[PDB]
Amino acid sequence: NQALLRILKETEFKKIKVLGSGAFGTVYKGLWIPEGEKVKIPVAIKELREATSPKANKEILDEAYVMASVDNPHVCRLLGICLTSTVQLIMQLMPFGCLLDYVREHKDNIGSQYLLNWCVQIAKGMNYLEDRRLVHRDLAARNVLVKTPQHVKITDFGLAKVPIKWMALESILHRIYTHQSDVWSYGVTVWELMTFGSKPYDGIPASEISSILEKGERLPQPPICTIDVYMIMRKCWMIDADSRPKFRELIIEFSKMARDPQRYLVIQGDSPTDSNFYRALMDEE
Amino acid sequence: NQALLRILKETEFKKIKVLGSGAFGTVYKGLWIPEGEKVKIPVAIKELREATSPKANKEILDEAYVMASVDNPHVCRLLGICLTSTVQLIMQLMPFGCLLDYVREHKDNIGSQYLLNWCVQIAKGMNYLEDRRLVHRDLAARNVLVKTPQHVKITDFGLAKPIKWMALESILHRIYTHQSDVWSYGVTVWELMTFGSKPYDGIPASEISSILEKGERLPQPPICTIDVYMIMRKCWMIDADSRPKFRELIIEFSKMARDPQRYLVIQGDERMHLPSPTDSNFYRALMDEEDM
Ligand SMILES: */C=C\C(=O)Nc1cc(Nc2nccc(-c3c[nH]c4ccccc34)n2)c(OC)cc1N(C)CCN(C)C
Ligand SMILES: */C=C\C(=O)Nc1cc(Nc2nccc(-c3c[nH]c4ccccc34)n2)c(OC)cc1N(C)CCN(C)C
Repeated sequence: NQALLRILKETEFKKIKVLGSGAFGTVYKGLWIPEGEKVKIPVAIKELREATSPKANKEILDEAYVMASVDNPHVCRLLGICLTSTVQLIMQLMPFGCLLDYVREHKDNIGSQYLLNWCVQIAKGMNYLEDRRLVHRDLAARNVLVKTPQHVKITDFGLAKVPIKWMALESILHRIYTHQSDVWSYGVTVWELMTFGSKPYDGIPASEISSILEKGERLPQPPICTIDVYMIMRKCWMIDADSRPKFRELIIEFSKMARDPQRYLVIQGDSPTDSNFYRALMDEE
Repeated sequence: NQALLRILKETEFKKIKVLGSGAFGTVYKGLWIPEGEKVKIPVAIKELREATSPKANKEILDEAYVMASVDNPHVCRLLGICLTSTVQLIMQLMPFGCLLDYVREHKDNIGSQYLLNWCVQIAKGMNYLEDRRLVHRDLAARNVLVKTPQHVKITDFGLAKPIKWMALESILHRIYTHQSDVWSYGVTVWELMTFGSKPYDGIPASEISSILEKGERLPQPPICTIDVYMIMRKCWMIDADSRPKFRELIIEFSKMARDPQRYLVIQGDERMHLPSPTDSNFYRALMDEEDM
């Protein structure tokens, strides 16, 4: 339990290069130097934006034990924390980056097998989070990290210290966050993957998204998506939260589609060797 | 089978720094650059010193498929191969280096639990090779790599195509069996417990078979109780069938590893210790996710 979160000193790790930023702070590639050893181990470090208070630290640290306890192949685990003026969180470095940048850079030479399997894995990770009674609140393609092209993982859930175009209507109007609002964001996340990282509702300011949603408008059908896949997305954006699919169902339906991917995605152009190769070098779990 | 060995292009990996040299060539720290991606993945690359023909390459490929097939937490697997004028072999990079160098450089901070656990793991890897009917032929502390200080893996077997680590029958008649590997295992354990001392330091290699036939053996390491040295001595019996099996060495060093200060007497053993579960989880999540 308590063996899952390592407390680090300033002196045993260094930030070397900035990787990104989130609403919580900046993400760095760092190097961990085990005390008394001579190696330097790549890590990712999340520096919280504000210098935090001892009441926040006690809430942060005890919540860090929960984040350090998530045990699922498609959810990133927190590994360590360092409490300086600003709090630093240490997790595994994913050299491929987020799925959003990955799908933009491979814009039309990703096949249906990868796209559908990513949807299965994200649904698997979210369902686990639901099983642990954890609401993500910010599911998006930028918050799915690529461990290998064949293996993606959810990150950056937790902490209560806005992404309007991913949020369920009830989150926009009332700031209600449930697993069923995570389902809405999952639907948006699936659409991002199917459009290869297009910006949702391009041309509409965030301040007007709830008006168009109340009027019944939704993200359009991606060109490569059959109506089978689109109906699942549209069901994720129902106004009634309880009519939306559950993540456990999304696992099943998308697993079914992944067995005949060319039937459910019309992508123009549709080995153990390379999977075993990737697993040996990057992905032994 | 043929799916465990990736055939690489020259243009998808780069040698960046020389790590050391061996009998079959030079080993580099390198970078693997997957086609069409932007990432650079650290690897180890071994370039063969001598330049081989296409028919030599076919036999090399036949063994590279065997080397790519080893699936064990304590044996290094060949991952890929590139067929240049000199053949390049690609495997996982072990940032901690080889155990011989590690034990020399960290000798004043290595406690009994580490030494005994290394012995267990090397025997496990050798027992796997024996189960695969693969004779190592060159087991030594230099050919055991440190993935982490808690996890070592045997390397650089599968060569065929080091007098002071060899069984007598290997020196005299070039007989290599799993039981001659056991003798080399005994010498490797002696290397660890002496923190990387050179065996028979100052004795010319050509005269080693003489002293072995006359019954001389490596001395009891200062930190070893007689229990540990008796095992080493049983590894160096002239009758190969009388030496212990790797299966038995897993068991005996495991028993000792459950009470490590009873079997190794190290000055300072109490102020050193293995990592807490916290430090083990942290290590594995960052560097070592395999089963073990
Ligand atoms: C889409 C943004 C992105 O993630 N980019 C990115 C990511 C990583 N690796 C990584 N590893 C562990 C955690 C995280 C992480 C967690 N939360 C966030 C929030 C924002 C960004 C990253 C986050 N990321 C990279 O590793 C090298 C690189 C990378 N990029 C694309 C950096 C920019 N290039 C041009 C150098
Ligand atoms: C004792 C020699 C040694 O292995 N040194 C070493 C090794 C690695 N990593 C590594 N990874 C995969 C394969 C090999 C390997 C296989 N055969 C050989 C033969 C010679 C050298 C290496 C070989 N090695 C290192 O990773 C950074 C470093 C390293 N060194 C140079 C340790 C010396 N320093 C710590 C002073």
